[PDB]
Amino acid sequence: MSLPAHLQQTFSPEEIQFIVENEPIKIFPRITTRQKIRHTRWQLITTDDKALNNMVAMRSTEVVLWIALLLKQQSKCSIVAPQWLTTKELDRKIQYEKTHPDRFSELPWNWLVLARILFNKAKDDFHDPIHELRGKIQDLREIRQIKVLKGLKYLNESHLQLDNLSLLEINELRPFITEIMDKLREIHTASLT
Amino acid sequence: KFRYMPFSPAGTPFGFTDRRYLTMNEVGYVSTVKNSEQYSITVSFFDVGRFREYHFEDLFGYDLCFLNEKGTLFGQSKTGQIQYRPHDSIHSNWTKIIPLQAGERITSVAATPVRVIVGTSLGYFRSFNQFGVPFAVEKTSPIVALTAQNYRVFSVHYSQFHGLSYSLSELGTSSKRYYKRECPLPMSLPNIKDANLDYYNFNPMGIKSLFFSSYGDPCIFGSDNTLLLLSKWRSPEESKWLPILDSNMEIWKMSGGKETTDIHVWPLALAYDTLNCILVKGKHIWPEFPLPLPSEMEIRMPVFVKSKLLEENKEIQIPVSMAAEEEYLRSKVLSELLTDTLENDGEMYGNENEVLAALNGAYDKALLRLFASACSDQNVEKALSLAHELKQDRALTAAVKISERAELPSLVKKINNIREARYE
Amino acid sequence: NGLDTNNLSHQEQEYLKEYCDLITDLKSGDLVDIDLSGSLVPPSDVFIDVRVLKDAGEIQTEYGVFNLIKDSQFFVRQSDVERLIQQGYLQK
Amino acid sequence: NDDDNTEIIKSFKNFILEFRLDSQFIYRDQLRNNILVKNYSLTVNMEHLIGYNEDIYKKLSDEPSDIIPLFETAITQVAKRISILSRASLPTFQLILNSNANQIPLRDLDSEHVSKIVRLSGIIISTSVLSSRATYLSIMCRNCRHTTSITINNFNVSLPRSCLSNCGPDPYIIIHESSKFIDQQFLKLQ
Amino acid sequence: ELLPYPHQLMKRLLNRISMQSQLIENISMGFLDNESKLPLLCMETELERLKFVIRSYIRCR
Amino acid sequence: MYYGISQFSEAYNKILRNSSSHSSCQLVIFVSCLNIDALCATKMLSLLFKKQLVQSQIVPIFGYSELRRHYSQLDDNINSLLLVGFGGVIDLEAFLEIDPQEYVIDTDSGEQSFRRDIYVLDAHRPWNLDNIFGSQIIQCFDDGTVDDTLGEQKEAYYKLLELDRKQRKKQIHEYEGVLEEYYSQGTTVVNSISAQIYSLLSAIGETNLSNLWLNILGTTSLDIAYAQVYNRLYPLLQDEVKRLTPSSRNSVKTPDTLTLNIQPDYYLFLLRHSSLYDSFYYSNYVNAKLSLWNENGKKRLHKMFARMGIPLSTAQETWLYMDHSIKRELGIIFDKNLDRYGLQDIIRDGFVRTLGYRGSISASEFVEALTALLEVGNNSAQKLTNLRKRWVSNFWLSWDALDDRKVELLNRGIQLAQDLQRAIFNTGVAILEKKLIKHLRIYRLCVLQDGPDLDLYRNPLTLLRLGNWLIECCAESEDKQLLPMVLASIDENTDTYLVAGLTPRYPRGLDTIHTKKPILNNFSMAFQQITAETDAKVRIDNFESSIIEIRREDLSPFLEKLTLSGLL
Ligand SMILES: [Zn+2]
Repeated sequence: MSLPAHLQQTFSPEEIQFIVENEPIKIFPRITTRQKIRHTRWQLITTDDKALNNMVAMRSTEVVLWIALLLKQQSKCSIVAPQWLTTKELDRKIQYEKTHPDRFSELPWNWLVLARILFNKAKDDFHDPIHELRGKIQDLREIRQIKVLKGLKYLNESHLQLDNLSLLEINELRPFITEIMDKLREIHTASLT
Repeated sequence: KFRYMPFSPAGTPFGFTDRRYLTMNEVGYVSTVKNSEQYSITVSFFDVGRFREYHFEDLFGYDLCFLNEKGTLFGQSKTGQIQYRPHDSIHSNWTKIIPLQAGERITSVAATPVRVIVGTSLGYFRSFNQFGVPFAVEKTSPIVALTAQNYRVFSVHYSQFHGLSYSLSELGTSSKRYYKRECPLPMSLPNIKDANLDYYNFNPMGIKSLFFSSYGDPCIFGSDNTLLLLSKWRSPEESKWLPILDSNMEIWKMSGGKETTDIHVWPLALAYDTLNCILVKGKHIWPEFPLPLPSEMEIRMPVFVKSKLLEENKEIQIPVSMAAEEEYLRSKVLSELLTDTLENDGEMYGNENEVLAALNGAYDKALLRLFASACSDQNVEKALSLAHELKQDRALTAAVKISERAELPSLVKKINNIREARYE
Repeated sequence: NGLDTNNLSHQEQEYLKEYCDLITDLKSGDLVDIDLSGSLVPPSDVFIDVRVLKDAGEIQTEYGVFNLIKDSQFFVRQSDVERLIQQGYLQK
Repeated sequence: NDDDNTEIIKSFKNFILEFRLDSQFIYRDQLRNNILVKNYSLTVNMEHLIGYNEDIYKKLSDEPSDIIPLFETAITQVAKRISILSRASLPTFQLILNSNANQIPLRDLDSEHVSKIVRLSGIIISTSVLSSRATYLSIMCRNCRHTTSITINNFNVSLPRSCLSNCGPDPYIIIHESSKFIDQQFLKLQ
Repeated sequence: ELLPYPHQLMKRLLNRISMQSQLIENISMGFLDNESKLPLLCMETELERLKFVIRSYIRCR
Repeated sequence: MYYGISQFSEAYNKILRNSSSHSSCQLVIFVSCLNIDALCATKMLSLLFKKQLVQSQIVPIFGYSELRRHYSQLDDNINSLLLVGFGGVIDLEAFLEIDPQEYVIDTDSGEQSFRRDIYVLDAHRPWNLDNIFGSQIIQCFDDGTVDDTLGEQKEAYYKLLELDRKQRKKQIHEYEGVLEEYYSQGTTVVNSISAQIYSLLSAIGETNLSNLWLNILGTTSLDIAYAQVYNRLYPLLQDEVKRLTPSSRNSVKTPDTLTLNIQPDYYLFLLRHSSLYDSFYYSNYVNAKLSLWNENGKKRLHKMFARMGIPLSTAQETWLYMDHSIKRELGIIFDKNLDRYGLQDIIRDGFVRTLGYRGSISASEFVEALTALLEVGNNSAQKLTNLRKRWVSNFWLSWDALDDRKVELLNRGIQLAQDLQRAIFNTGVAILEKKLIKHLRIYRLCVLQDGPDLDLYRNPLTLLRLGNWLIECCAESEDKQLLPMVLASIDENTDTYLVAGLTPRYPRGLDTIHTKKPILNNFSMAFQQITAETDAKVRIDNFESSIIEIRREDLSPFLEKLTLSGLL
């Protein structure tokens, strides 16, 4: 069959990765492609090409994440840390979480995956002590998982409202939640005449 | 009394460490490290594509370094040794020692793609060629800094008696032109903490750095931490320094109104409309060997009353009127300089024409916000003056429409007369 | 197959043969540009270093040739050698 | 004194919450999982503790009897912090160790090893049956009726003889109902 | 359920993919004949990713 | 001369200009396995090319014949060949029988060019003058040795080549004698190939902490044999360490915190990963000083530990589990009484990598573990092929070990090193008690026929380890003059003795007027001359010519010619 079973009703972490890389990101080029008014060109299709042919050294700009990672694999690019990825921001989110146990924080839908990617291949850029950032991310993960369990306590046929749950967590919990809801609905419907 | 010390743009002292940045700029940064007497000089280029990193050990202990795409100008003040190292490497690192009289200490070194410049504590300006062939020696007011961008050389002539002075000149391959000569430089010297003094020991003048603009307008950042740009530098008659940033105010702004201290903008180079500089959030105003990622901040006309913002806040809120005025002034000055450069030096990138067009648009629309503000005040005369400055007649249609929406028939009539006059 | 017959019933064997024919029909023609039989794993890595798990001699490539020599390592773009990896010749 | 004990507890808490290899807080995750299966107990590798900071390991070796309870208290606090939302109970956690260092033959053991963390091996000859050990006690004072309790550890105490709010030589008594106990086996090794 | 196959989208995408691959081959021929390959690598990866997405969708349906 | 140090960057740029094409890989890197520094150099080059994103291939090799056959199967598409630690002295053009005309293309014009490019990094010393001068397809990254020592050799070579009769004789014989004098001299590695590659990276500005660590490892591995080279290079590596050292000092230890700091690297064995007692018990220098091989040496070792005031029990405890007090005061302990026992030379400051909380490792211990992994990582011609296949697998295993992620492999290598070291020690003590060493007056022959450890000794590096330990003990033994040392090991499966010719060496600490002179190794030349004279089957294919094989019955006749040989 054209699709493996494990892919039948969800996305593996790799697909989540890919969809994340589809996003853009601040970067500081170490090259100046922009040709002076006084040559190989990108000419992409799925993303912008205007910026790429206008790279200027040490000039912030946006590029799709995967291109940024490709360059970062080379010494020719530097990945700018997203603002939300900052000790101040993480601490604020943690405090909000503790303040509102019922609700989740408004982290970027792709915060976990993005943080992991940057940590793996962008340790240099991170201004703050990388270890502290990893620890705070882990703490956020723990808190969100606890709140996930608390919400699960109230699993019901009618509906669910995850709100600010991150995409990675959503993919993680998709099978269990969906199946449980399906069985509960089946039971209740069977009860219906 | 004042002490004359070697200086390089955006340089950093050794401090307690054994390694310091000899200098840094858009092209790159060169940092040296003590190594068993012999010093290890490392030359780092920002643009990896343009050039290649290389590190050499300096027995002379050169403290003065100048960086430019063509090469580097390493020199030791106490010895008078000056060594040039062409980046291309096609040509050997020609080297020579200048005549240093008793107490004559090299204040700074300037590199020109064709000529070479050396400044001394005694003000003995010295000119050598790209291969080191001497050109001439001149006595002038002691030069503390020797910024040199392309063929434009900007020098800071200071003396205990002549005071603060600067000379702007573009030697060029020929037709050497002196835009200004030791004119008084309107900058504020530091007040006379331990790190601050040590930097002053490492930088008596307190110049955070010195460089030209992206397009090549002279840029200065004194201990006041205010970036001053010489508006109309190409024309001495209208030449004037304009404070395009007051780093302290901007930091207090982005800090959420908080009076942060550790933050220290380390001026690196001024991009157009944006300053490339490192925010050293530490006791040492200068950065550390593991140089962090340079930060970019847009220029800001300093017209924010901190009291107004504090009253608003009690994330900083800015009145739409005071904001609009600031954007008005910023766009005005930016368009001025942009047009000057475009007509005087063309454009290295064609986008500048469209940038200036959009800037004129933003200028007119800022006049329009302030026009609406005046109309709400019923100051139809002030609003009329505002519309008078309006550059675009289509924006003038917008303005007359605003006056109609502001219920100012006298205003509307005035702006209609303005429509006709501009049509004339 | 797109890339134990005894266990299969002759009807099952015929059906499997027909299914292979159908798949090759699909990948041939419109949509040929993409290789439906290709891996469903996203191509995260542009370049991958590979050690030949089993020596099989030199092999051809669109613009090159790979010499498969036991305990020899290659640094080549993943896409080019993905089929060989699926064939088990190449490691990592 | 109590400040130094709190400092040691904080150090162990930091070790648990910070000790990371590659990109995984192995001990944080292990604790979270063990809680998730209600197995309120943690296993720690000695080498890891040394790597985090030799000082804590050495202090543990010096006075295991007292250091270990503090470490278990730290484990309990970390478990509460990671498993129960703050400003929104768990039992004392068992701490498990693995030195993997040089062994000491059973015969060689002597006074020298007293109170020292020993590492050895053998064959278990027999196993006793589990008995009760009072982790926590509920205590009534016999005459003035003053309530109280004791939290005892299985290392290195007796019912207080003083009234603490003459009342008597040992007016305190155990209330088995409110008290809490654990299991304790006895094994013999050759 | 199976969603209505957005014919036009895939038609245009496949046309773009075909022409992109062809012009990439042209650049390859030129290389065989600045010369920085970084944009070439970006092309190769972009085509790989797009083809992967299309293949995933096709196999799923 | 052919490619001097200054022009390494230019040669690298040429290599790029030739083989740089994403379309296909035109760069092949032949590497001779069984050489730590060679492996480090190859890894450094691999990383460099990875940065340059130039597709290439790695070819482990064990013997010259293997290299020949591999070149035979080469494809014309490949234009760049990198030879790591092999071929420097041989006439590769002759050995590979490369015809310039076969590869000549685009010669024009006073210019020349060829379709392929053979780059050689084999820094032994006796450079093949034809390779240096005669060949152009051959490229040799020379350390300047030619331009500093072979200038007269260059003149003589160019004169002889120029000659194409009393005057003819009066010149040709002197030039031939000059060339022969440059020949007939034993091989002796000149400098770390890793050092050359690190210098090249510095030229390309690619230097980073990892590259410096790799160079350190290569040089440290080279140390044991050519200690003088390690001494010469040590200041440079220390300089680079300081250069790349971060500004932050005493930064709080964190998992991400990684440092490469210089501090006392006591000249012992697996100190950090073995009990102090064991480390001393197997430190070649220690045994040589105290003759630990004899039981009286063990008694003296106990006496020394008592003098240290260290409980022996503690000395046998795992190093990671030492008491903090001893673990820190060991510096003073060594400062005291080391001279009393004459072991003061053990004290040595050296590079010591560390990372996060996982622990620390000395470059010496790291290279030791790497060698152990290289050695024990896992129809007669087929048997030899399978053995060399195991060696190649160990080579790739060490390559993997180089990565930090695979700390498990490094630990496995550490345990293997411990086991091999103890086995070597036991075999050496048994040999010395057996008095198998025979004073032949041309060498101290010691043939091996005992079963145990013989299987291990089939590996050339294992035999080298045993012989190195023996040579340490002998050199420390002042009674023994620096006689050439001969080792042979019969392989029952092949019924061949693994003959190894091991040069002598002045005491490690020895650094007087003598010891300065390098005792070149004529074992290889003597073996080759005897083999040519005789017909006893042997295998000079091994890149390390000093190591050769011979039939169980061809040994003693070959040994008889060897003692008869005057070349030694
Ligand atoms: Zn009482």
